[PDB]
Amino acid sequence: TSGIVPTLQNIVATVTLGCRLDLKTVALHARNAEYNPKRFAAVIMRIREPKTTALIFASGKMVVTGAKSEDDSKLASRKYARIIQKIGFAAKFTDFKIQNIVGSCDVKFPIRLEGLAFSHGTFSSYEPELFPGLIYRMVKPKIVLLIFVSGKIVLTGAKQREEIYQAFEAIYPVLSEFRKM
Amino acid sequence: GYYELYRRSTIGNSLVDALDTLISDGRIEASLAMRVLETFDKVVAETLKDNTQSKLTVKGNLDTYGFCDDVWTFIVKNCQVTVEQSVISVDKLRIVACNSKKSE
Amino acid sequence: SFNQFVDYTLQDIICEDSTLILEQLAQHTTESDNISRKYEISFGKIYVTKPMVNESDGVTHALYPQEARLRNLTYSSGLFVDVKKRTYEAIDVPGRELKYELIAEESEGKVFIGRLPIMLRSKNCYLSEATESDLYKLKECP
Amino acid sequence: FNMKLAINAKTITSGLKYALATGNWGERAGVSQVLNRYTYSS
Amino acid sequence: NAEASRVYEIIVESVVNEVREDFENAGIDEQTLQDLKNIWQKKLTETKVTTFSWDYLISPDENLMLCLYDKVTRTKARWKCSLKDGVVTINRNDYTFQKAQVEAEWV
Amino acid sequence: LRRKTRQLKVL
Amino acid sequence: LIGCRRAEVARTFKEIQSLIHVKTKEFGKTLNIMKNILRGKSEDGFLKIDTDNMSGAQNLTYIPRFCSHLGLPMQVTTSAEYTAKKCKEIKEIAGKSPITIAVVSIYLNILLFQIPITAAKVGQTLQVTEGTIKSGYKILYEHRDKLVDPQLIANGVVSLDNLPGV
Repeated sequence: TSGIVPTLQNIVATVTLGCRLDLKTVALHARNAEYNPKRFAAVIMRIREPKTTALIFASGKMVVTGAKSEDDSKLASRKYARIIQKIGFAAKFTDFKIQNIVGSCDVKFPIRLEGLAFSHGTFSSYEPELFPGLIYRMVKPKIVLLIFVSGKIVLTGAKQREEIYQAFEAIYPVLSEFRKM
Repeated sequence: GYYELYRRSTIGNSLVDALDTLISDGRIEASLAMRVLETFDKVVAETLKDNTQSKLTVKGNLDTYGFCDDVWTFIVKNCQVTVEQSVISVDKLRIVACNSKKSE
Repeated sequence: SFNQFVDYTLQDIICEDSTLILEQLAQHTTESDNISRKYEISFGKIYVTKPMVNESDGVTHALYPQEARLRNLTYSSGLFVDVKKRTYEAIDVPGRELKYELIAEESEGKVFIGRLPIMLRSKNCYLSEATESDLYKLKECP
Repeated sequence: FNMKLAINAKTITSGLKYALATGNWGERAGVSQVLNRYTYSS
Repeated sequence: NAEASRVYEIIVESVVNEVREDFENAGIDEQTLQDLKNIWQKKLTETKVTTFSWDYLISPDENLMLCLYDKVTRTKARWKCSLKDGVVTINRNDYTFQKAQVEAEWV
Repeated sequence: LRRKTRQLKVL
Repeated sequence: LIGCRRAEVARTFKEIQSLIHVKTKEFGKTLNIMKNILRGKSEDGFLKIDTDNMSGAQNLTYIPRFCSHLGLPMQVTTSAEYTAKKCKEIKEIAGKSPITIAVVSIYLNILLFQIPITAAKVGQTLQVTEGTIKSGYKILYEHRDKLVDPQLIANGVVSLDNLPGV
């Protein structure tokens, strides 16, 4: 087994508000709303106490990033929807699906990355000139993993806890055999 | 044309408070008022960057920030600024800025 | 003949077709793009190295004719020329004669142009300055 | 514009190498022959 | 501040030197100018700022500042704000700057 | 339609 | 790049970028896709043992080329190859790019052999920042005993006191 559970750092979720939105008015009236229509086709609104960032699109869609837990993302999306109610749009909270759940952990031992790349070559792609980390792509579950020489592991691409977790204790036995001194 | 901010400044609101009396007295027309405000904005756009030599830097904590219609709005509070040194403590400060690209 | 060709004829061949001028027409639909660009690439002095070989892994070392005979290599030396890039521009006013000026992009700068095979015991070869004991050291017959 | 791709050194290198390895003086045969090494006088 | 004094002086002189031809095109009398001078001087003196010689929604005697931004780049919490060609009216005192770098951290 | 670029024989 | 890696003759990304004006992000994407489909073709067709040919680091193969570019003698090159081989054991620089590892090992052996080449000249030749080379030499100064070839200091051609301190 593994003595450490990974902790999450960012959860990306989508919401459909179910109505067309005028980004000009919501940029003029909401507090932290930044609309540069020729830098991005959405207005960027972020709020303090859940520390999330919303990307309000004109078609009523939504992307909420920066949340630490799924309940925190749900609460943040609720608060953004409540902002759109308080501004005067009929934006009903319809659906809420979390797409990307990235989590980090530290295995507390250095890893021999070239040996891991040579052994599991069908899953690993090591190019230390471009990026100083190893891209491990588990086939089951489909969680892309960033392995580093300091033992820091970045687990990326989950839809819930019950893929990233068993991704971590599926990668722990094949990381224990690659230890430096 | 150029950007339109400076009526919110002291000279600008003082100028419109001066000109509304002559509007009431009929001494200035509406088109004349619009073009005198436009030329005042052009004048304060041109002379504010050439024959002045002071500097100001602002450090603090921003509460509300916004960017719509190519203007940047800030509300920074508990902020202290430096002139050219002499330091000034501001409980709440508002920043309105416009892009360097020429309008129209 | 080879010493004459290396010492003098190579520079004469370089200087015969040294300047390569490309003129880019304005092709201006509007008068805002009424500029014509004249790009010039000019070859200058030519340089020759001592005989040498570059291997697979990119290491370049001095090649001696004994090794070149054994390893089936070519006893050649590199040729390097000086290239100065000239960029000329002028305002494309129709009827008026164009007067080009530099935009100060006069970058110059030896560039490798190929390997000239070196005839043995010529002035470029290592065996010209070699003594009898040096020839014996290089496993060359005096 | 890449300066290295402009000058193809393989042109000059392969031209000299081909015209010296094979006697065809172009792109006249028998110009370059394998040196005789049966005797010194040969 | 004598600097803000002379900046406002050249503001009012440039305005009264540009508007006179517009007043001649409009056809109003010269007396529509020195009255503007005197009311301008008295309102700037009565402002008492500078001396002279003559739940998340956006909704004078306020510390605000009007300017022009050159570039505003942003990191996780910090805010680079490169500001130029603006006026300041904090604490009922007027200031002028050439450049103004503004750093504020976002909570 | 006109040729954008051409070779100039230096003289 | 795949062909260079296959023949044990691998160049780096900066070399091929010096030839081909290729954008690095999509270059890496293209290389990853080509590696995936090449492994798929190897599994479908004839199978090939990699035996460290598609290796990401390959830092032993960059030492002779860079030493040739700097005009170094052979024994500096073999000492640099031995140093870069033993740099894998050091965990403080195990995450560095193989280019920088090779450059700092080469510069360490340049200082070891009193080769009169400054770090600025090495940085100008190989475009590793002089700050990066200096930091790598500083962080390799603590591990002087393991990196330097023992038989070289045994035969007295080099000595460990020649390296300037930090």
